[PDB]
Amino acid sequence: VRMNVLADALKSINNAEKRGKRQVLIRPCSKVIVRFLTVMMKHGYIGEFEIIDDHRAGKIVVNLTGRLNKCGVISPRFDVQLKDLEKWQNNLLPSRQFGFIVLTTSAGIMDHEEARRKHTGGKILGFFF
Amino acid sequence: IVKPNGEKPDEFESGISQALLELEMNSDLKAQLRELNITAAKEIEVGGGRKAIIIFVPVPQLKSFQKIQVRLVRELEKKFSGKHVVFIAQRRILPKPTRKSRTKNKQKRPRSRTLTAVHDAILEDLVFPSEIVGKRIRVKLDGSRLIKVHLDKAQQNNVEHKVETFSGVYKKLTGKDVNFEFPEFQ
Amino acid sequence: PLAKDLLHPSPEEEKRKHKKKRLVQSPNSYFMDVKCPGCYKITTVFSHAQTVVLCVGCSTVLCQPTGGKARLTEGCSFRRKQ
Amino acid sequence: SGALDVLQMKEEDVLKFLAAGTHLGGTNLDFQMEQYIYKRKSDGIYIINLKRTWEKLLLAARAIVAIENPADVSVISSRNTGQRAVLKFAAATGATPIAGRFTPGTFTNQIQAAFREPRLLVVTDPRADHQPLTEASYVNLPTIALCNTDSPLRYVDIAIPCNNKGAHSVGLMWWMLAREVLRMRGTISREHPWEVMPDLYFYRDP
Amino acid sequence: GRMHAPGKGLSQSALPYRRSVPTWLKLTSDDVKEQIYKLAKKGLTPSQIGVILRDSHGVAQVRFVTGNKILRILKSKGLAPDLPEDLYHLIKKAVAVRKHLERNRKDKDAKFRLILIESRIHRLARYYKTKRVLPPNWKYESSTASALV
Amino acid sequence: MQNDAGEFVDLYVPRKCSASNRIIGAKDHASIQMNVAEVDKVTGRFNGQFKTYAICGAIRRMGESDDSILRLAKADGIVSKN
RNA sequence: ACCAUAAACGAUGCCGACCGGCGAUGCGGCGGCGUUAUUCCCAUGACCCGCCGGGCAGCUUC
RNA sequence: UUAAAGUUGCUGCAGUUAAAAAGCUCGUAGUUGGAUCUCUCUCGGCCGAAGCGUUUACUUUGAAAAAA
Repeated sequence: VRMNVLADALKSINNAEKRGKRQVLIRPCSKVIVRFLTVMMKHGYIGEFEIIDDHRAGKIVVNLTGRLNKCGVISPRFDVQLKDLEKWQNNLLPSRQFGFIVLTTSAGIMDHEEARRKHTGGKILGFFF
Repeated sequence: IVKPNGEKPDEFESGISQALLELEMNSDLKAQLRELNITAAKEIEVGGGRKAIIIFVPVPQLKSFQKIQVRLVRELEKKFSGKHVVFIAQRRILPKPTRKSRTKNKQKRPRSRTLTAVHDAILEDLVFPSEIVGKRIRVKLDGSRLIKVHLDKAQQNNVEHKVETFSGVYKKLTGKDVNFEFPEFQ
Repeated sequence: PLAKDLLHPSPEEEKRKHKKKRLVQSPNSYFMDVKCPGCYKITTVFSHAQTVVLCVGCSTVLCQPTGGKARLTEGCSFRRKQ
Repeated sequence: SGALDVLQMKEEDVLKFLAAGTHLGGTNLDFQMEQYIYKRKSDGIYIINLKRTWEKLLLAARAIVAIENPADVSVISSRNTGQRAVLKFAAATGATPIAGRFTPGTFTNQIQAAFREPRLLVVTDPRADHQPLTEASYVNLPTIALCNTDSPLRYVDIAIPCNNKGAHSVGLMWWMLAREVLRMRGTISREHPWEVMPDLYFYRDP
Repeated sequence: GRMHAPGKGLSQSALPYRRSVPTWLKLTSDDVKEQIYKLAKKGLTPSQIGVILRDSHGVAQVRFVTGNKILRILKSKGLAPDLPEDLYHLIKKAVAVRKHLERNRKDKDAKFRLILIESRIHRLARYYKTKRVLPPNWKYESSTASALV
Repeated sequence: MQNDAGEFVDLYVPRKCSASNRIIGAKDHASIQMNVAEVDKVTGRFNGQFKTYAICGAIRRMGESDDSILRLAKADGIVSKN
């Protein structure tokens, strides 16, 4: 059955960005997914999206600017201390010049560079570059 | 006619309660109007020049206003100038309980008294004679959202001119950007 | 494909899909308004009705249920509501 | 034809399209060609939208006019029903015709004297001329083609939706493309009808 | 897909978006509740009442008219069954198989279907025992199976 | 691309596909660069300008280069609406 | 009555999402010119043109 | 004995034909599980003492952690 609904959405906009498509429909929406997509959009990787209100759960139609190379989830959400952040971005990120790791911290969902700036650890959701 | 919780009326409330007891004494709606009461009133500025009145009714008396609302809005607009009147229930929003709260939180808050449920029910009754047949939320490139509300086409010419006051009202008492559309078919 | 507006399909295209695969789902049924020819009463009837509906005045059948959609009797004029 | 009153399809062009049968497609429908169909009628034959045949033709004409040396456009038909229209497109335009069998290695084998280096490729049928299509994916060569309803659109870049099975339709499409490329250049004016009758391009078999 | 069957199928209801009652419907909440009350006294299950109210009354959803469910109305009034209607129909099916099976002892493909039915009863009984609908010692047994229906 | 002093330290900046923003590589021999001519809006004759579209080889092997050229030219007003 | 074992073979765990086309077939449902049979008429059956949903398969593809 | 060994694989392997997927279904533990909800009271000097706020996990801090 469908567990880890964010792993569905990140696989859908990975597989559609490879096919050169302009829009993806991901369903069901969630508030974790919307905060993940907002982090990607504010660094230029996706572009605007529209949440479609069914009364059951959402659907999101994401626009795709072809800048995304890879969008991934990390399952399970391991606890990441702030001293452990360098090993995670050594394993996951392709360069020290670009790419992001998305953490859920207690100050919100944010990328790994902002979490250092707020001096916070948390749990890892995924990564994009 | 104006029965607040803090128990002090004001100038618009007096001028609206008088206009409502006028309908209690001349029009044929006395059987409905003698049972009801309002709770607050405001006048906000929309569109740079247009004005709008926000009647506040109690939520147990909400559906009784909605049987007679279309015969109320034009007749109130005749007594005033061109000023679109809007009826909105008076709903509490109990705050989200945290790890640092008070012991007035003894029983769990009902889901109707949440912020999402109140903002999505305020959106239901201010557009009253039409229905909401669909919502889209557009998240723009600066992180800001913009709600699009598709209204019913069967009451299009009734409230087509009101949609620039509706958005200003919902920006006033909620704080959100809303556009109102009319789809050709569902 | 590969540039298809998923937000705004055409209204003859959402009508074609399965009722849960639409952008917002919606049923294929409706409430008809069946008139009995040898009577005056007007009855509300579900279009995909199960067990057979009797007009209580004339005590006659209005629609025998079928697999998909209720089959009316011969001579019952009906209109679809809203 | 960017909503310009100079370039709209006139009455006589529609009459020639209807007389030749360039609106009637085939029986099957490719999923890439679905954008140009009005509807499938009875007797299973798809009708091609002539407003979209006219605008894809006007888009191809701009792609041919945008090449300075006019001999760098090549025009290819490997079946006999379009071999005469290719040879008269190149006499009116100035392109380089290739009729009959396309030699595998014309565009890639640089040792031979058969080696050519065009800048644009116009093709009468993407199914019959499959070999000059695949060789254009080796030498960075854009490709116009006359596509029926069952045509595959791998490596075509401007897909003119006409009928290309009947002998009148092919000749009419090549004639009208020649007239459009000559009208868009400095030569013949858009006022008077063209001197060349469109029956110089038809393939009259024995 | 299905739990005990090896199939998958997309066949279900699909509620509309609009949660309001339609304007043609003239029944209020109280007379609809009166219809539910008079229909529950013929032994009709909650799933059979909503079919009657949909087919011949125009009540598309009782939740949209009354603001409440069918089973909550019959439970607040007191007209509710002792054991729930989807667990009731599973025991009734397990009785009828065991009745047929004691005549026909060679029927292997009712003996196999009995195990699938009876394991679905224990899976459904555990849920109602966690949610405290059944008293937490109620046990389905083959001896006292036939007395419960 | 740029160092901290601001020099451009790169052999060349490669082109990007106008349909799908992919980098057209050095040995991408199926990729296209195509000029579409611009006309004067009262004679319908070739002005001298054009409009350049580049499309990578994977889009052309997909069969999607026809629709991509069409919606790129439709956004520039070269192909009219409908 | 026991025994419970096989090229027990798709030599291929189970559940879930996404990712190309094409024509058939089986079942159910929804529509649609026109043929037949029940003398007409509907209503149905046999065909024909689609659409939807699960199924058994097949062809095809940088 | 460690690296080489991504040939023990958490990072990080494999199971059609190379070693390998249970005859089939049921089913306990285990593992994993769909959306959804935006701080105050008496005293002691406008703040502290008195309560915490459902309870944890998490995260950041502090102090406590022998030397070598």
